[PDB]
Amino acid sequence: SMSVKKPKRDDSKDLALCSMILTEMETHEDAWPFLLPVNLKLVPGYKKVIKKPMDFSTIREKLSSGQYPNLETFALDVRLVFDNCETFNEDDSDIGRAGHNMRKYFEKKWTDTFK
Repeated sequence: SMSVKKPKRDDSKDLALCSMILTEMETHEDAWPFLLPVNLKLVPGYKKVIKKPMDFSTIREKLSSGQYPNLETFALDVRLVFDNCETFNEDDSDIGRAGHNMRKYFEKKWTDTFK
């Protein structure tokens, strides 16, 4: 509360560390469905169904330009990519499997880097 603060957790390396995680996600072999924004002209249903599209290139640009206020907003956008994928794709599809694999990969790197 006012004039009562928990001890200051060191967040000065968070930007660098989120960038490293994001590089690892970008270079994973199963990243290909997620590298670029879904083409809303070419994919029927996407625009109406997926209210907040998100992709790794968009996260990279937001990261690079100070548009994440803290590491939790960064994780929310990463998780959005996989939540969108599960909304639109069957589990038993190449893309659906890719999304599960990537979410797992991310969540481990997240735990190991920060928790």
